[PDB]
Amino acid sequence: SIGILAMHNNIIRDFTKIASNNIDLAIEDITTVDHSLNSIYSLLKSHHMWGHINSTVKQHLMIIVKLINNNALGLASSEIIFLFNETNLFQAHSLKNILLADFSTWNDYYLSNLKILALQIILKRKLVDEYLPHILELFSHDKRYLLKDPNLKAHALTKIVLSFFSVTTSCKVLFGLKFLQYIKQFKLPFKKFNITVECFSKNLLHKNYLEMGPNKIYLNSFYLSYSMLYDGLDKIMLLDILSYEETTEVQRAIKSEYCNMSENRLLWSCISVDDLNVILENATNFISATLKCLVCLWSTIRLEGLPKNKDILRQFDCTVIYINSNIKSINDESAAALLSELLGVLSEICIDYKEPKRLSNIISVLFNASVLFKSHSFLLKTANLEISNVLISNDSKTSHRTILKFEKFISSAQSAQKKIEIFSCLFNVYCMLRNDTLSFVFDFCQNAFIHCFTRLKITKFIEFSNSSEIMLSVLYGNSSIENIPSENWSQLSRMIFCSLRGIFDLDKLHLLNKYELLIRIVYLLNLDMSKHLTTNLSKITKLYINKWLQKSDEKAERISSFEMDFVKMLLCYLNFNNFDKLSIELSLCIKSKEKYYSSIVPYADNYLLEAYLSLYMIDDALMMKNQLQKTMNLSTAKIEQALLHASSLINVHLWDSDLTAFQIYFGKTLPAMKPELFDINNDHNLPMSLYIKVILLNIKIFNESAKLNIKAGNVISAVIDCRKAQNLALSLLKKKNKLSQGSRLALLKSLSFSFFQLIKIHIRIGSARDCEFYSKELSRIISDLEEPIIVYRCLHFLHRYYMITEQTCLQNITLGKANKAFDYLDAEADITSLTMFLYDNKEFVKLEQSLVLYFGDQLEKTFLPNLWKLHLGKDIDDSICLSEYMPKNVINRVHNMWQKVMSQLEEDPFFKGMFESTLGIPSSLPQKFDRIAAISKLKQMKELLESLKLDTLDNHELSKISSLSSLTLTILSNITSIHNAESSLITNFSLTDLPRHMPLLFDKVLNNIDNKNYREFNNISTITESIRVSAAQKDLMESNLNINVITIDFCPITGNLLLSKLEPRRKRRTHLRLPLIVHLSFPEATKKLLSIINESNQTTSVEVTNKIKTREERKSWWTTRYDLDKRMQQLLNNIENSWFNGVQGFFSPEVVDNSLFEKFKDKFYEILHQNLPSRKLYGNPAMFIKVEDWVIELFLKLNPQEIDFLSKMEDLIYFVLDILLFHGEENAYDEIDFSMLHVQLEEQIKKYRATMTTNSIFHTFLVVSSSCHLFPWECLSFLKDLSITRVPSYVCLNKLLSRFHYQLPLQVTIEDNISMILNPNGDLSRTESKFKGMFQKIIDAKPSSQLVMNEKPEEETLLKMLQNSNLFVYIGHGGGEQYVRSKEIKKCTKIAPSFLLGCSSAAMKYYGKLEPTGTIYTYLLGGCPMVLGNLWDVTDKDIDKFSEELFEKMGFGNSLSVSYAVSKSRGVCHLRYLNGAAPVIYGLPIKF
Amino acid sequence: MDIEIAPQRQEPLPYVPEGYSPFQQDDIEKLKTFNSPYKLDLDKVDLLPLEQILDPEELEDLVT
Repeated sequence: SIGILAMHNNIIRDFTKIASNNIDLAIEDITTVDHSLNSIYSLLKSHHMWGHINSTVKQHLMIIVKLINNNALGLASSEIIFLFNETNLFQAHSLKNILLADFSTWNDYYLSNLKILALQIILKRKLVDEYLPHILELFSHDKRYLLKDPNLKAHALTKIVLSFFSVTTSCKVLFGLKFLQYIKQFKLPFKKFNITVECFSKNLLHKNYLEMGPNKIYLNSFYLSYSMLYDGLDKIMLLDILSYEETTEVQRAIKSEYCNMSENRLLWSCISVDDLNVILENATNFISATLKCLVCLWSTIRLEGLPKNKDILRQFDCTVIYINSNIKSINDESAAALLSELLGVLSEICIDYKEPKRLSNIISVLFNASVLFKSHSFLLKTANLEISNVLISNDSKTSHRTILKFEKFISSAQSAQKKIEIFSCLFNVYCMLRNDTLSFVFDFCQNAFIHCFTRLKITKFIEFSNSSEIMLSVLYGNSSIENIPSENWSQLSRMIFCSLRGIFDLDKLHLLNKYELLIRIVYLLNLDMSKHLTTNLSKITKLYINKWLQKSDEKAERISSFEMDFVKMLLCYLNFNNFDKLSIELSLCIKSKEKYYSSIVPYADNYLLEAYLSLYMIDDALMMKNQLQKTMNLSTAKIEQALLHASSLINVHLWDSDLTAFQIYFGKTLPAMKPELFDINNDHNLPMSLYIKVILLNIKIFNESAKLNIKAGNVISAVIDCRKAQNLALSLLKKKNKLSQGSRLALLKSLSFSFFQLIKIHIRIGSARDCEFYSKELSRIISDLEEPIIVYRCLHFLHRYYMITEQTCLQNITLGKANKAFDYLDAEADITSLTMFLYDNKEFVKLEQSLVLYFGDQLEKTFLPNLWKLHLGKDIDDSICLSEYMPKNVINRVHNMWQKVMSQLEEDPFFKGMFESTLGIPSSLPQKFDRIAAISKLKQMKELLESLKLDTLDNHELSKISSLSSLTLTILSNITSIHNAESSLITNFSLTDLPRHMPLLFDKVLNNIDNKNYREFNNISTITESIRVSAAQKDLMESNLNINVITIDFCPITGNLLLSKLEPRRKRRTHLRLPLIVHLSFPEATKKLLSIINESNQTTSVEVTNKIKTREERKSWWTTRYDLDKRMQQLLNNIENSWFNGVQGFFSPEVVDNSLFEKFKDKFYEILHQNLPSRKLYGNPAMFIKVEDWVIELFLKLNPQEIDFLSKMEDLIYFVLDILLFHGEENAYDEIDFSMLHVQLEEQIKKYRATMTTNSIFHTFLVVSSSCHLFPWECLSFLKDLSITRVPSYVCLNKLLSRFHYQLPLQVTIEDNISMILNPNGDLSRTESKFKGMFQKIIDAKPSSQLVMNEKPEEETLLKMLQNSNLFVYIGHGGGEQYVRSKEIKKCTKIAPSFLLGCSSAAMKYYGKLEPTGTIYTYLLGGCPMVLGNLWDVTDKDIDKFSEELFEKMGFGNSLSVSYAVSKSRGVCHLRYLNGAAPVIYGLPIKF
Repeated sequence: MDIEIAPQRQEPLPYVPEGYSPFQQDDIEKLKTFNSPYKLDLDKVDLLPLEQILDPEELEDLVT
């Protein structure tokens, strides 16, 4: 485009040089030059390079003058017109139009000199006489047409005036009046003419020289400008030119209409100054002819060059007010013609007197006339008059008001085409006023787009006339029209066009070259975002900072809105991708360049605050909050700046995790000061962009309200908040709107945060059911999403989740997915994501290494390195720890303390052997490691465990804390005699029950909460449940029921089997720990059991039983099931002989005879006295450690007639020998006569077994923990013949008993209201056949009873069955969960006793460290007092044998209870373990 | 010997937390669609009120 300009400059230099040499050749070839002049005039105007327009005019003016010097005056004239029309809005037909051309910034530098050139040609062609009335008009208002140029060629202008006086045949007096004026006004010598100046004055008062003809009108205007300069001197008076009778009679004619009607003037010329006042006033007193006279008056006022006067301006207002007052009274079109005539001459006056505000009035009258007349002709005159003001006024600020003015114009046009016609008057290059800034171009085009262009309603591309390239790019950049030929424009122009839109399909002489860097980083930024990448985000940010933003004062220019919206988007995108280091640098830089970027500082402060918070720079973040909170107020701020200030204060770390303080501010304070930040219904009807930003604010608040609630023990309200946040997010999306990039990014972060928080809340309470739901929901959204930082963050979160729920297959997959997702983001700029990546891949040293590289010498001001220590398990100094992360710190401290203590104890062989020994807590009556040291370190450990708040623990951690609390008490009570021995075991008993109670409690509460809580923009405490759980135990102990309540649990820490007994009748509490490691651990037994169940289950499936047909494959089926049935018997036998050998007596229902026991206790201590080395050689009997009675009783409950009697008794010996050992009584086994022990004990036991009274407990309640559920405990030999039912907690049990006045076994009537479902899917024909008879016989003789057979039951059918029955049996698959949702059963308060016969009806699906769930717990939460189900899948023939014997043995006389009946019915099955061990009972034992 | 049978495995009625409403594909579509940030925010006629208050050498010098 320069070689283009250099090409045409070459042509111009050829012409202007050779034309002067040979004038003949160049004249005929002037067409080539007019081409080149126009060619560059177009380019320079199109690229907004105004500065080169000036240098072109100079070469163009030089061509004109060389045409004059060679007397090619014809060409020279049309060159003056050529120059003018190429560089002005207004056009010219003749040199007349040049001479009366107003001054504008477009012709400021040549207009006067061009005019002098015009007068030179008029002179040289002798056309003065014809141009006379235009030249007289010119100098009459010289103050307007010529005397505005400060560098006006004075000597050249006056010399022209003198030469015109020389050749004129008329008005020779007027040309002399001006000549004498220009000589004195511009100090000049008169010696440019030998005759004196005084004689020159008198020489003009001749008869032929004062002759002006019809141009006597201008006489007054010349005399005024002459005499006003020459006051008090040799002044040529008025009475020298005009006689008395012609000046005096003027005044006298006025005193006695009175205007020349045919000449548009007043009757008199050269009217006096004060005599005009009586003329003006006389006209104010006043159909359509009256307008004609108003013309003649003001027409003369122009012709008389009288300076601006108040009397004139006062009548001016009266005139125009009268005009507007009676526009409607004009009906005909002749009177309309006069209106346009008067409003035309009135506007001319304003420009003379420089009255811009009075001109505005005339524009309004033209507009009103246009509307009333419905005349487009008037409306075009109105628009053009406003644009004339724009050029003449020369203000960029006024240009904003004129756009709003033009908005009213376009709306008034009488058609669609007329509207576009009016617009093109505004959208015009010469409205730029030679402004070379990007800010003005954008301000003008976007304003014209909002206010004007949208009123045009066009759907095709219109290349608006006489508009620049840059203007079209910016204007159509904001449009939505599809086919725009952008490829015609410059690349810089196209680059702005592309950035302005969402599409990216990609000269030294250009305005945009001044902004090349800025334009292309905006393009690159928007390019990345559209690809959902950040490949250049880092580079362009540093580039914008160093090579543009820092050169702010150097460039010294007002910042465009193009750059503003880019900054707002860059800060946003950097924030969205966690480029927090760059965010800080950028934000601090902008805040430093306040001089220019002050209007954008509220954005820089928002994203700087969120930056510090993202890097956990709380010290800086807190300083920023207190500054912001006190500087700016909300009552006067705009909603946008208010939203931004409030949105930055939502983070938890800014409130010290103080929920009440947070709630006060966003709940009471903020809504009181700025309510429309909470108007989610848009009652005040905000713009759709702001409304969404408001909805986004409330989403962000609810999400943060959840974090505080859950970190304050308000799980319920935390859930409600997360649900509110997601409901708003839904209503936001369904708003019919094209979601802006800014709000899309914001919503993406909020929505994922919402899912993250929801899952974390349900992890804390251990609900695997809900976690699994939200996990899949989240996992689904990620799939289609493409935002790398969102995808990676979520994949990383899911990976953590799958580790918790121990779903190893999904765990491996998501780890790979997250790793691959991490390549798609900048590891150098994103430290928060980097550490997460290094954490997942076990690179811990690199994790803390990359932290110190990132922060450097800023590491002192960030909690992030300490935060990762907490994540790694470390505990940190209390004084340096963030108050919010204090709970995690304490927990880590507890586990770290325990690890160090247990480590130092296990290196002493005394305690090493103690952790590998069976231990009881009420066991006795009250290198080398020091004893008092050990006691001390354990009493400290105990007091620390009692110090922590229980409402800050997830249920799995509370589980660890409880089993760690018990282990400490156990070890301590074996080493010494602690303070408050019994009360410690009572609380510790109810401590271990909380992790059993809370998950079941949350499950019940969460399913019954009202749905209206989620759509309006109940809470439980661990404290009140702590009371409940310790009172539930106190009530059981005081019921004095003759039962045993034995819990079976597993310890995660030690791997020990944990048994605890409760004896309401004996008022005794006992607990023991069993080191399990013929040898298999608890997990190894689980893996072996699950392996059998899974194989036996898939043999049961119809998928397999269908495909078997041959007799030979019937054998393969039975042989496999035969084997599985043996594999389990042997498994239960290993468990039977390894885990419980010698302590089985712990489960014995037998209660000892009190009179006999005291006798045995004498003999027992006798035997120990005689055979134990320590009791034979040291101290005296009164110093012997006494063993508790329940331990002594374990011997009496042995059976000498059993085959492995000695094995069991021997283990009890060790147990007693260990009780004594740990309390400090050493007994070398080498020195113990086990012969005597064996014989003397066996003898005394037999003597008891032959004289004992056979009384025993009534029932045994197994409190089986959820991790021990899958084991068929009731099929162990010592539990086989017992009356047993399972129970999930002390609270659940105590409720069930309290509900029925503590009467066992529960009596339930059978004479009415019994429900039964048989073969609901018709897949059990053989089963249906056996029971079809008895069931229908019952409902025949049972009132209000019902049966559903071979029929899929509706949900609301069995929902009233369960709630309105005395008995509910069901024979099908599962517990009928395919016919009723979990929700509705859990919504009940009372449910009939249920017999859930059928496959896996008591089975549960396990989810790692989260609580498992099954339909067994669903029924219990519904109010069911007794539910019977199968632990796995069973086959029909065996289970129906069982079902039959079950019903018969129960009486469905002295029939059996449900407990005995089941235990006495297991033997009917052919597979006594694969089928017989499957049924189980939860709840209270019942009898019909 | 004849083989014992087992009932057909049924799908339990789907669990959804109370009042929860999943995001449909129309909603996910709006979540992953890039729109230009510079995209701008989306008739009775009244009258307008009035306010109150030379030789060849001097030719070259003329353009040079």
